[PDB]
Amino acid sequence: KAIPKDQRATTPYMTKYERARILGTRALQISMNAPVFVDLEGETDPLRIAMKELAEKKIPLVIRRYLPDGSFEDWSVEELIVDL
Amino acid sequence: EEGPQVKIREASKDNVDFILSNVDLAMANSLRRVMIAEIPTLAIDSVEVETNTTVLADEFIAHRLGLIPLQSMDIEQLEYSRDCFCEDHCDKCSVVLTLQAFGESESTTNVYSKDLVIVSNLMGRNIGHPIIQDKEGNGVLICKLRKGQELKLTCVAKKGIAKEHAKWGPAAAIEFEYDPWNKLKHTDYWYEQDSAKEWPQSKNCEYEDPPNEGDPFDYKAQADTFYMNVESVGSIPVDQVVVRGIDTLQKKVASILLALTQM
Amino acid sequence: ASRHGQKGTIGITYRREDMPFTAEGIVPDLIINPHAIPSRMTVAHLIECLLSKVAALSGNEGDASPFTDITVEGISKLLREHGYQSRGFEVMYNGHTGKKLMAQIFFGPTYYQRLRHMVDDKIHARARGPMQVLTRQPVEGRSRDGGLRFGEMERDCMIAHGAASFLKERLMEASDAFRVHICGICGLMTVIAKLN
Amino acid sequence: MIVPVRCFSCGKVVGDKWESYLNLLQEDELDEGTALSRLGLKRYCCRRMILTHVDLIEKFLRYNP
Amino acid sequence: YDRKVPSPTGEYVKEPEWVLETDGVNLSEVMTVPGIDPTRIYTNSFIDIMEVLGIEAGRAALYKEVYNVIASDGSYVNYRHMALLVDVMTTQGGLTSVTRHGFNRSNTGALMRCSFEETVEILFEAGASAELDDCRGVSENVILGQMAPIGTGAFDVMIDEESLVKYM
Amino acid sequence: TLSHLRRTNTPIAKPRQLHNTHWGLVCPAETPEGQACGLVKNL
Amino acid sequence: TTFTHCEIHPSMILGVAASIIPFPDHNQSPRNTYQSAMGKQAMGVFLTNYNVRMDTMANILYYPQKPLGTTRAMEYLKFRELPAGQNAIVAIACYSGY
Amino acid sequence: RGNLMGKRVDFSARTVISGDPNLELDQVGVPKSIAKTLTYPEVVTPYNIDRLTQLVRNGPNEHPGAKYVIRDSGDRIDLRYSKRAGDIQLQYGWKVERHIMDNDPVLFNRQPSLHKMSMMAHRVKVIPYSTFRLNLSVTSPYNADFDGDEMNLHVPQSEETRAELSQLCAVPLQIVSPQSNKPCMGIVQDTLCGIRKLTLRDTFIELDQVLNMLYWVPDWDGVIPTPAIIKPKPLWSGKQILSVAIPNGIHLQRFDEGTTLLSPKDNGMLIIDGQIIFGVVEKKTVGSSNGGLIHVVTREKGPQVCAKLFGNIQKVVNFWLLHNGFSTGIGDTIADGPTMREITETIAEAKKKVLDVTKEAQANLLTAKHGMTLRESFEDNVVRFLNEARDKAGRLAEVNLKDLNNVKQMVMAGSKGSFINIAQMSACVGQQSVEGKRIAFGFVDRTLPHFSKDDYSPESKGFVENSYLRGLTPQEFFFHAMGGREGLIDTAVKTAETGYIQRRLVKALEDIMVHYDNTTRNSLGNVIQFIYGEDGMDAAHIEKQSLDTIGGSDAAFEKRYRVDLLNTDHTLDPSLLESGSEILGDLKLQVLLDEEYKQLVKDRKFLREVFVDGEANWPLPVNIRRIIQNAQQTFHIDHTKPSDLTIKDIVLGVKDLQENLLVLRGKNEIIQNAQRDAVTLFCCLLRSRLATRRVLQEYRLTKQAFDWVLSNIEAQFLRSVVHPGEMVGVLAAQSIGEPATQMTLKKVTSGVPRLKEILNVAKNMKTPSLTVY
Amino acid sequence: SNTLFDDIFQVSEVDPGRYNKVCRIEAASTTQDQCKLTLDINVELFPVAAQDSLTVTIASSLTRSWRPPQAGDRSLADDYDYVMYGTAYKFEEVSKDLIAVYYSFGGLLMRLEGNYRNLNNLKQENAYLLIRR
Amino acid sequence: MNAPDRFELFLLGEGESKLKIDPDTKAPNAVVITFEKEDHTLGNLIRAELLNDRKVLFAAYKVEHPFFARFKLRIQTTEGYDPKDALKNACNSIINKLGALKTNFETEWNLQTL
Ligand SMILES: [Mg+2]
Ligand SMILES: [Zn+2]
Ligand SMILES: [Zn+2]
Repeated sequence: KAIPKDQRATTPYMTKYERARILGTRALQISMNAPVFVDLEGETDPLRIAMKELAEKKIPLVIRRYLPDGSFEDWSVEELIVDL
Repeated sequence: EEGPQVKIREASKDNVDFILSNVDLAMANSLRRVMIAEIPTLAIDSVEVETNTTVLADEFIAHRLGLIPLQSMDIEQLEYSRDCFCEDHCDKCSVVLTLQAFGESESTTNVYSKDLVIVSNLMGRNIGHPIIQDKEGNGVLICKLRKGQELKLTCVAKKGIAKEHAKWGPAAAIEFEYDPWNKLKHTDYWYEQDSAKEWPQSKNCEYEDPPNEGDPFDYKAQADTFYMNVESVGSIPVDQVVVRGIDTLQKKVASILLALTQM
Repeated sequence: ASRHGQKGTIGITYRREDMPFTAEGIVPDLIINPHAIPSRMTVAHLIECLLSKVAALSGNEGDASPFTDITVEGISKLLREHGYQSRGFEVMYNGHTGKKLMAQIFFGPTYYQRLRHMVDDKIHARARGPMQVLTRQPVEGRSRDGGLRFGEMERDCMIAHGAASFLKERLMEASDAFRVHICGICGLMTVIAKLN
Repeated sequence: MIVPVRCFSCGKVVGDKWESYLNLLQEDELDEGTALSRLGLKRYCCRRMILTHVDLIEKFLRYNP
Repeated sequence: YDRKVPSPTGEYVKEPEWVLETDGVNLSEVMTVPGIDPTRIYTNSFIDIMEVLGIEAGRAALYKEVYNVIASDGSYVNYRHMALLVDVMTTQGGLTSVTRHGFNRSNTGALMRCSFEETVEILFEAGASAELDDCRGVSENVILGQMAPIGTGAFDVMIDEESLVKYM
Repeated sequence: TLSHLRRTNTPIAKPRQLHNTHWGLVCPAETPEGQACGLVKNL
Repeated sequence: TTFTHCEIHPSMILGVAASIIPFPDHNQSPRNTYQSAMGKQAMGVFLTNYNVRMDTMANILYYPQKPLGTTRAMEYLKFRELPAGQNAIVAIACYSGY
Repeated sequence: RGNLMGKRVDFSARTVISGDPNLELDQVGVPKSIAKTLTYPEVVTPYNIDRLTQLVRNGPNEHPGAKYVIRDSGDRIDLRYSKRAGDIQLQYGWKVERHIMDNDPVLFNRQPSLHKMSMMAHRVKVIPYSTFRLNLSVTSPYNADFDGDEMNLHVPQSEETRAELSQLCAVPLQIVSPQSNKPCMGIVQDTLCGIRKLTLRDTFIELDQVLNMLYWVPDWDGVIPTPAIIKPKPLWSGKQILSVAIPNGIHLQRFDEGTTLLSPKDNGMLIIDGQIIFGVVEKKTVGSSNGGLIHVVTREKGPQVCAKLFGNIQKVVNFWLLHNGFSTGIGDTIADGPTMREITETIAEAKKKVLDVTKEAQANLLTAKHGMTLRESFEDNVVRFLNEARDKAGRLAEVNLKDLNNVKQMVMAGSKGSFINIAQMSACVGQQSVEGKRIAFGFVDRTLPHFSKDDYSPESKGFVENSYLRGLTPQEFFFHAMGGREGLIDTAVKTAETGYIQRRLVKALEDIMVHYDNTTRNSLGNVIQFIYGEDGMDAAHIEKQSLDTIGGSDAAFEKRYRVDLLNTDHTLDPSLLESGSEILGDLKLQVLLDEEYKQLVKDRKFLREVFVDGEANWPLPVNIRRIIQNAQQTFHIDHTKPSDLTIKDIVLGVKDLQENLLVLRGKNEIIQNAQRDAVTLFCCLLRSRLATRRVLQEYRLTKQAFDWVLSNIEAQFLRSVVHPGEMVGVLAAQSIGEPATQMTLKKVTSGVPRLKEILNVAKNMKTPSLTVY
Repeated sequence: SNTLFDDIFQVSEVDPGRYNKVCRIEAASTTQDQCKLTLDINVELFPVAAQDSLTVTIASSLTRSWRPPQAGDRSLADDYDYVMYGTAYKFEEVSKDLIAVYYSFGGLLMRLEGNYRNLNNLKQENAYLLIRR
Repeated sequence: MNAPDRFELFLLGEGESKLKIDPDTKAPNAVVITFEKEDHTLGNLIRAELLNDRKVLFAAYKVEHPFFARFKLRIQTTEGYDPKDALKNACNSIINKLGALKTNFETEWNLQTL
């Protein structure tokens, strides 16, 4: 059904499952020769580069949050706060 | 003389009870261990079984042959296999012993270490000789056999030390003690009523002056005096098992200075 | 294992250099942890040591038979008649330094059985290999090169952990996994795919 | 099953002392504990070694080829 | 028994009291008797405590009882869990048992109840009354080799091509 | 080997237990853990 | 003063296994029940004609030793003839931590 | 069930496990044999190419190497054969099945699996010999011994797969278990036992060693701490250095029994800025306890930092106890001769306290207690006597055993064994029983045939007088059997039946998880809980705190929370508040001040309406007690000079605080209303601890301190919330079934057979009872 | 770079509660009948029996790794026979105008009582203790 | 099976030196010397002697894990005095002491009967 970027209702923060999966997912790509959006301070381990992209919040992904009834909310790694 | 001195007490061909005085504990032990594990010796390390009918299986005897102590006084002039340029061993790094037995006697024939035979050139030096201390003169019973049971071997002895295996070590045991009257309180005796009575006294109390109640606790007291007693197997005369000890240990402490140099 | 349900396995081997010794010279062959006593409450095992450490010196095959007229007190006397502390303990020096061990250790013989089931008869690894025929899943047993189990319970934990992908992975890419075709009409495997 | 050359724990040679000890039993008719001390085995470690070993070999020997 | 209570002064004090313990169970009547507090009366047979007092109260009992089964061993479990369970066993309507005769009959798709005690029997009567399965169940996906909607999969991840530009 | 020779089996009302009558005839401590425990006894 | 009969010895209530266990009258009742199942997972000399037996799988302990501590019950269990372990110089203490 | 719901799998190994006090907590020793067998598919990338070609060059036999290269053309190059073995040029895109290497995360586990924790991820550490070597403390979670236990290891495969292990399954994360809102790994055996000894005031350490010990803690800042004692010989206290392992910032107040900031018995426990100030360190301080050291470090410093702690602590202790030696032997089981005879009669005095009642009933002179046979009433006392004896017989040996007895020591540290054990070995065994009723009459009217019929005396119904030291008697022996034998039985029943319960429970709640809206639903959509746990908090972030507002006389309450700016004796003495003197009287403040109080007041009644018991200690998110403790020494607050908080500053921020403690976020009423609810309980605690008077008279917070204490609470709370994703259903199940396996077993159906009853919703319960007040 | 306390006390009693090497001590002051003392002490390197004349001192001087000997010829505020170093944890108010402070030297506790160290006793860890005769 | 070869307890393997000296940064003027194919025997010893040199502010050593023959020794000294040099002496000192003992022992042995 979708939901406006306003009227948004989820948690402003990133869930462990999310972050967990983002890094993974991102690694996977990086490990696949996808483009890396951060300067590698010399890093060479994908999941480690991923940890970097994720701290300069330079990961081009979007976490779609399905709700019990099907509608979803879309947040960007950008927005989502990362406490953990 | 200059520093750490000794006062040998009893002393035979197999033991060397003695007293090490004015040294650091570390040093006493350091030595002890050295004696136990790193003194180069000789012993069987390869058995080429040609024929055997005994009830002891091949590798069994094998193991035994290794344990059987061998002469090793000139050891210090028989290169370790790994260094001698010969493809897999030579008179210049190894000793060869043969073994043959047959059940001629209609009543159990014994195979003793004396039945070993040296077939490699000795080059004139005390080595590779099955050491005997048995009254009769046949030491260490290798194995028995019946009717027509045979046993043709061939061994090769090499250097090696108690690190690579004990069958090499010459030590076999070593007494060690100090502060017979707990003066540094290096312990806390466990009792039910009174330590003194329940916890036996050591023959080594005498050689050191008793307590003297009143006296406060001596704290600046360290550890002079140790009552060792290097025993021995025979591969080496109890003395060398103590000299070569102080020797090998010393060489090591050098190869650190030597390495500090090439660096 | 001893003879008191004291089953336990090796953790490491040491040599006389590193081994804790008793002035006499002697050193142990075994070194079981003190903790394995208080709750097992097997004192018999504890006693056998004393009885044996005695009949080891006297050479009089100690008797530890069931209910009899023997005592612990009755033995501590015999061991004392020999010079070593009446309870078994002895002074010992820490092999690395050679310093004394503040406390004493209950030292002395004990019979120990070497039960079968050794390690190199179980160590087992597999990364793909023989595959069953009916199922097409890894075969069973270390004997046939088989694979290990990831059953219900181990799943239930991954679900717990919330480890979605890893679950799918154990379940597919590392076991079954198969590519079939369907009809968008009648949801069956009917389809006759000539991938060519 | 044959005497154990050398003592486990301690290390001292002990493979010869079989017959010597075994004799101090039938002939010189003595009691274990003492026999040992005479053979030189003083500490229980290298003591228990003899006092226990059961010479099965003799039984083994008694078969045939 | 030992029952703590509000002293007039404010403190909480040990104001013990006598109480009767039964050995049979007929609530609906022992309740209507003179002399007792028909407000604090409690039977461990929640089955009963639910037919009389009412489900909601029942839950409170079912829980209370279960809690006592874990505390009698000196172990502690955080509410939430026994709570959740007690709840699952009660929402539906009355007392739904954690057994083949209960929670395994609910509107949950086939494939899921499949993985428990009646398997084929359950499958058969699925193609019979042409059931439809959502594949929202954990089990479901596991059987298909699909990433289930669980933690790591309670959502989707996408490449916002837009933000994939300001990044360079 | 001996032990195995003196063994007892018992198919399928509180058997598993250790009975008084079991004194002197069957061993009290020798029996298999869990499963068929107390169903197999040693004389 | 009625005793019709009297037990040869009490230790005869035990069975094969238990009769090897030392001081059994000094253990938590169960600790014996286990030991009455491990002595069956041990190694020794199951016969002496083994150098002539072609049985699938078998273990012989190089240097068997008749136990120091014993039981009169062993004499009939022919133990001192075919033991199943070794008298080892034990040391109950904490060391490396292994 | 056996093919789809569970399968045999590849990339898996199993062997025997053994302890190795030299591995970090989160590691695991993989034997080279296996590291060389197991493989990981890495994808050739400029980042590695080099490293990878090396492994490929190395081959499948050396260790750090590989054994399979695969190019785009979907073809396997078997490194062990192929005439091109050493040749090969890699290609970006190709993959290289290589060997498992140091630090490849893997899933380790021990069946039976019934915990999130029965399976955790470890750092792989390739080691020789053949056994998985795992750290000790991570033992209890897997619930394993080294008595020949085997464990399974699974190896990840996708770069994202690993991700899931290291980010959610790694051991350091499992430290605080939600199944019981407390840590779940601790310190045991040697490390524990030893950690106590090393602590004692009595225990002093000299230079030569202190130095080595320092060296062992790998994160030592190279600052040989200043000796406690310097006088003749510079010495160090155990406590002194074990504290080198304890990281800065930590804090800890204990208070056992006789504790007094000078704890003579050296009880309690107090650690400041991470330096042990006083109190023996044992099970209660460094074990898997509630307010434990671990419990803190974790929630405070980090999950990674706490994992590193086990390491340090262990190494230090272990190395010390390594030399300080330790052991146990029979002598520890024998107490003072007089204490023996004193017991022999304490038993015998208990035999006549029985005999008397035996005859006193053999005459029909006993009042039949209500609801019990004259018989049932006879036994009930008998047993109660013998046991009353058996226990105090022990309490004698338990006290006559010296602070040097090893066995006792182990009991104190709590590393092993308990009271009963001492008793049964040294004093008196006990009265054997079967089904409650002491050994029965199998033999017509008597126990054994060694007894004259109708002999009810204890020496027949099954009472063992001797101790395990003395040795049972034939009769005693047999009875103890029959009795012990009962255990071995049900144990093997409470194991089979437990397994089922545990399973159902799971299948019954799989589908349940917390959904993004913060509701708890299953696979249909059916709400089960409208807020996980009636509060939305992840069990993991919770501790026992105290709701001071509840307990305490109506009197004390006033003297503590009441503030009246219109009274010389009920106002804040200006010695506390900067603007104190200029407040006394101000009427517009007295209203805030009075609002505050008419609230703390409402809170009271409210709480007393919920927790009737009067019990004040409850599990809740955000540990405020400690949150302040830090604020304290973090701003070196001096208890002398005055604060600088406007009374508004306070009361008007505490309010603004509650405002940001959001659980649910909805934009309407029905939702933004459940909000206030799910919080309510918390705030009470909140308003309780941040009450004006308190805030200024007990913990002299400045504005800085306060504004900080506030920030922390809000965020530390927003952390304790529950993550929409958690598969709470399974969790809950396990959390219950799990401890339902550890159940190893005043006269009612209780325990496992009971729990079975309950779940089955059985109509005919053995015991039906019912309490009426 | 100062000193922070001076006085002499008398041991009312010495207590060994299952501590072979250390006994806690309580003594009184030979001046103000206010200053009482409670201090744990190593009765092995510095024996002490009931009723004696001990001299107590404090001060924070004569925090970077501690250097071994060498000082065999350097500074030495050691004109005593017992010198510990620990920290002070609490500053209690024993009613009235009485202020007491507790101390701990990694295991050895201490309690002081009086009222004139209002500006003498700091509140920092630094706090060497001393004893003579 | 996985059991290493016994002789890896004393024989250095391909490309390794008895010593490896890494400069400790944790504190100024101090070092971490890694001794290969060695152990307590020589470690503890060079540690004690090394503790006498009044110029040695710090000195301890440790076997990182029983499985491997090797150990780390950390030494700290007074500025203007390189520790490497300190190590030297402390060994010479150890040798010399031994040089005497080898002598003084034999002295007493020659004077013996048996
Ligand atoms: Mg087990
Ligand atoms: Zn050669
Ligand atoms: Zn020996």
